[PDB]
Amino acid sequence: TLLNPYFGEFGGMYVPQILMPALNQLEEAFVRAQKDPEFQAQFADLLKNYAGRPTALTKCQNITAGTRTTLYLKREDLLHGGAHKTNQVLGQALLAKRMGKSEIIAETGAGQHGVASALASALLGLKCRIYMGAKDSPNVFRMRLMGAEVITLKDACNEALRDWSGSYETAHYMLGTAAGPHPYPTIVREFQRMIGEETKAQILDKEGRLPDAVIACVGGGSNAIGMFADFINDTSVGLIGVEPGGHGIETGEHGAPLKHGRVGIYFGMKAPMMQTADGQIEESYSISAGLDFPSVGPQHAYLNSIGRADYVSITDDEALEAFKTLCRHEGIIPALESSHALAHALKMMREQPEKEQLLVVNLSGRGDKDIFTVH
Amino acid sequence: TLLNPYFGEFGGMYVPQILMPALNQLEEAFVRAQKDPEFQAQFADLLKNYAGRPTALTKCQNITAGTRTTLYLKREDLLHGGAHKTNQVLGQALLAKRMGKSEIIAETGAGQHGVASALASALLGLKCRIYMGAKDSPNVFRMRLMGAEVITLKDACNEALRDWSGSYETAHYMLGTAAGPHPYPTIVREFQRMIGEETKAQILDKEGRLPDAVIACVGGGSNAIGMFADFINDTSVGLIGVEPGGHGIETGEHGAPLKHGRVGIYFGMKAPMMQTADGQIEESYSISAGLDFPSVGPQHAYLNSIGRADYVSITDDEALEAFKTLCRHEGIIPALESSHALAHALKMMREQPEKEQLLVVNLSGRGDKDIFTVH
Amino acid sequence: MERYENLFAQLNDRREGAFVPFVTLGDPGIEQSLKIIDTLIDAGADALELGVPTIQNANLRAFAAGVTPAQCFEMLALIREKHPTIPIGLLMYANLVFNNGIDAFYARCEQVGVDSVLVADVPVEESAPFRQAALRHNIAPIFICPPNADDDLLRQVASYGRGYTYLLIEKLKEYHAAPALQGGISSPEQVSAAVRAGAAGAISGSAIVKIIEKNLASPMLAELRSFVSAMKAASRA
Amino acid sequence: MERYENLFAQLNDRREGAFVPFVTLGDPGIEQSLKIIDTLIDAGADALELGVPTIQNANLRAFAAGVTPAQCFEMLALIREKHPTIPIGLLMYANLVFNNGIDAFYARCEQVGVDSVLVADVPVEESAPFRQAALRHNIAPIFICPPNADDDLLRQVASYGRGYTYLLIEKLKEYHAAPALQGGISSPEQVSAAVRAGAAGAISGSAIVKIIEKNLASPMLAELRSFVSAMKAASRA
Ligand SMILES: *Cc1c(COP(=O)(O)O)cnc(C)c1O
Ligand SMILES: *Cc1c(COP(=O)(O)O)cnc(C)c1O
Ligand code: NA
Ligand code: NA
Repeated sequence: TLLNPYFGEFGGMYVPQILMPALNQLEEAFVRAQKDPEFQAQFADLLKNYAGRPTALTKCQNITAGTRTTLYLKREDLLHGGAHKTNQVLGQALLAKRMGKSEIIAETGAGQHGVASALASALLGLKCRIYMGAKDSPNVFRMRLMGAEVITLKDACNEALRDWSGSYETAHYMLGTAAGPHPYPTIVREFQRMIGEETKAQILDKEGRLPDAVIACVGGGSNAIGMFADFINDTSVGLIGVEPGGHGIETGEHGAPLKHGRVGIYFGMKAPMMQTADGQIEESYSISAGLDFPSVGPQHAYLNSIGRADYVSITDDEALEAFKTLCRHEGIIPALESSHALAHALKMMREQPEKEQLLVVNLSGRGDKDIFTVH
Repeated sequence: TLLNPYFGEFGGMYVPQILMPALNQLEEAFVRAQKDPEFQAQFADLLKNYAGRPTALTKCQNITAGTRTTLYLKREDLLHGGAHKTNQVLGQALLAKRMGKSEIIAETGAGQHGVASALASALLGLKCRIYMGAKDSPNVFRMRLMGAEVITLKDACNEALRDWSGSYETAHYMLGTAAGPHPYPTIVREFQRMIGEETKAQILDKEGRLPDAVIACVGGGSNAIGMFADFINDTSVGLIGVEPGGHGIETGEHGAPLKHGRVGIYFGMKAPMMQTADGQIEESYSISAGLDFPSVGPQHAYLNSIGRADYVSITDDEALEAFKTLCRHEGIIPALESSHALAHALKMMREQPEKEQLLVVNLSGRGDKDIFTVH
Repeated sequence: MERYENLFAQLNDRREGAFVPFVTLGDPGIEQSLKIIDTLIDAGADALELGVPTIQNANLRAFAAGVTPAQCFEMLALIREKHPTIPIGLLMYANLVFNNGIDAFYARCEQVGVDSVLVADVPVEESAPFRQAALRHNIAPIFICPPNADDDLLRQVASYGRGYTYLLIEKLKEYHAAPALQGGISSPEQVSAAVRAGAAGAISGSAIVKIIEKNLASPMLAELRSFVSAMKAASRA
Repeated sequence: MERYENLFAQLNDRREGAFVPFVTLGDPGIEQSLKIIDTLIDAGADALELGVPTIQNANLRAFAAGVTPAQCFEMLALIREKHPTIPIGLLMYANLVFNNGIDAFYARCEQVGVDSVLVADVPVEESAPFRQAALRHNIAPIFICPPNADDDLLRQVASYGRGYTYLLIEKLKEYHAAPALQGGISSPEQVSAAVRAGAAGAISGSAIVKIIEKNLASPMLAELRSFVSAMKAASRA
């Protein structure tokens, strides 16, 4: 391969031989695009005039009141689609095109991805077929409406992989997060790296100083790593990832394999996972289905291994509260998934009010979708 | 008064004497703020880092394919709240503050405004009470959640006016559109004028030439006039307003008083209205409740009188189609209200494909709210 | 217009205040209202305050009684037919008087026997068209003078007004404003309270409308008889 | 490992191809599977292809039969207990063999009597750990050789592989790759088709699994008896 399919001991390409050529072709197509000023130009242009980039950096001044910590917010919810997802999905599509693809393959549980793919497909004109199980509504319609072809997850991931296996010549696979087999993990990060880059330049302007720490929820790690990336080299600023603790780690009904899983081999990669005592892959509970990935990004497992990044957790109630709080004090409705992250920042300041800290959480999306449930 | 409460023969301050001092105070507070570089600074700043401004100008390239007309789109849906409303609501709030107000009064039918007010109230910390009737859901919760105090329209407008009448000393009234009595019509335009200003600069960049025409739907005229304003002096570019034709003008079940109403006196203003043969105010049908205002902006009635602006109409089916079309060809879901406007542009090009025209419609909002119905 | 003048004449020659009871036209329905007014009148009422479709419920009530803007002018004539002296006031909103021409309306008013008209939504700052058209057809344009009043507002209502002022009492007099009429009167105490206060009389708004809705199923009149009688007696001196 | 060698010896001394039928371990449940294999074996089967929990339904079936990774190794030993010669192949996924140590797994394999193991998700590019650990414990690491094969891929599977190649036939031989075994075989025609094609034999995947699910309520064996018998006869020569 051209790139390093491994982040420490996490990563690899654990997929049937049949899919290796597909993957090899993809890394070649990516390494090429990566250096093409044109590809960049379009992607950048598309991000700009269609998606909405750059995203604003709102500075919360009400919730922090009473404490000595300033909370900045990265408005990934002010982006077309209302979620960071509709970001890398474009670059992948552009990639699919550069490769000569005429169709897109994807899957989803809630539909958040099924939409991004659909919306990205429609604009770029690509035949897109999404895979959904029983969790299958407002998006099924949303997806179909957008031309998409609606057809657990680990299972839904197989069907997808199966399909692609025999068709990759024309159809391309759109991984939903920064997980899966190489070079996906590396691809989705690059197509989500502007988030941190913008965050850096922005904060540098508003406070001529880098943040103390940057919090970001983690379902697969795509949004998290998107924010982290450009700050890795900046040792001063800390990186905090937040996994869904569900009803509580000590209850077993949670979703934080990164810190309570156990490295295994599935999803074409080698990283921490939610599995039984003898190797059976399991689920990951959380109020926000947008965070039900029973695994995590290999670069996240590695970043935490060398202690470069700290990963904490947050239960349902914690997020549910941080959710209502944002509404009432900032007039912003965050995604139950995004809450988790913001919910940790609150605790961070609440526990040490006299503590002077300038942190910024990543708001990966709006909460309009979780309004029904949170209700 | 300091300003001109009249646009030709349309306008005025037809409200009980009791409310005159309130109005007089408001115009004074506005004329003052208008020239305060600070007030501007904040408003601008708030618009920027909180709401999302500037809004992108997406250039549709798929729907126009097959014809000689380029369709540009003003992404008012990429704004916090997913509608142009969450724009003037801020400046009004800032105004309320500058005046010393601690509470906000408002009303709504669907809730679109009730939210903007709520969201604007919360951020600026103002006690807000919205008035709703029976049409009263996802927003009632959305509103309450945001601290708002949930309590027809012409009727709902009275209750509101009644309240304010005896309390204006502390509470301020937040008109929902560019209608009502002076200086509201003039106020809401100024707090919605950046839309066109941005549109001008943007198009001037993308095509170093002003648009041929600018389409915008009209429920009250706030979004329309927001887009029109900065182009009025530009005689070359045409201004097209689109009122909801409902089931069809010839059916009586429509909502276009501007061109099929009859000047009357209500809502504290003198302009076209939906009334019976002997003066009784009526309703205005349309699939999009966000366009059920039985009247219109006096400056719109005047602009059309001197023939400066052209106003057309569009039925439900027309919008319903222009709706699904945007989804499938641009991956964008527009508001059923915004459809109407875009639905006219389509017809404009469909009828004369060989016709070379560069027009831009105003997308006042996302369609996520109308997804249930359109379904 | 001169009707009010007359009323404030004999009323003074008796050192007593005026008691004008308000009510919605054709509220209960039509024949009942035509009666309520009859009673209100012989009950003691000096003037009249008829509104065209609590007060809210009054409208809702009337409405559900098929009361078109034409059905009232019928009553207005009928009423005037039996009572040529009692002054009649009309409460309206711009659109109604604006609907089919401003003058046409006022002209129709002089035709039925209306004396004064007050447009609830027409401030002194936008009454010109209504003022002139009213004067032209010999109709007293009544303007409301609220609490948050001014000096200029006080001067405007005293100059533009006529028939009577809808309520200071010293300045309104100093300015020469038509006999001010105070209008939260529900008890005889307030009636005499105003008279002594300086007001040429008082008006009982919804106050009487209630008595009509608290007996909707019991054609009430006796209650109006007394209620008014009382109120009236309180004005005497 | 040497078990396969032996099989491909007597098999050649009879100028006949090998017929390895695949099936899910403890599919129907446990005792039934322990039987199906018994039959498959005496029916004619030369080798064996046992997968650990159409094929999908096979898993779903077994699962609902309480078949833990420990319950199979029990069967693997039992089976081997009665059949010391027939080679046994295992179909697994990285995580399972990785779970409780890679070596530990392979070591347990040599302990039960397994001959070859193929990890469906372990490409030649990430098999080192699995390859060595397999060889170390005398286990033939079977690698799949698909259609979109290469020259290097052909060279890699011929060098790293052992026991037999999971299927060109000329290059695989030129490279010295363990006897290639072709595996879409459902009719005796394809069986003999492969033999003649150059393949040392064929494998009937789900092909046989169906016969097991199309009689789920009728303990079927007779169908497997014949189905296999046929398939086998087709390989003879
Ligand atoms: C999809 C989604 C996530 C989960 O994404 P990662 O791949 O874990 O970054 C988090 N927040 C929102 C709003 C999402 O839509
Ligand atoms: C509220 C709304 C409108 C109607 O607003 P005007 O005052 O008529 O501009 C139109 N489109 C959207 C998306 C709206 O939210
Ligand atoms: Na996860
Ligand atoms: Na309208």
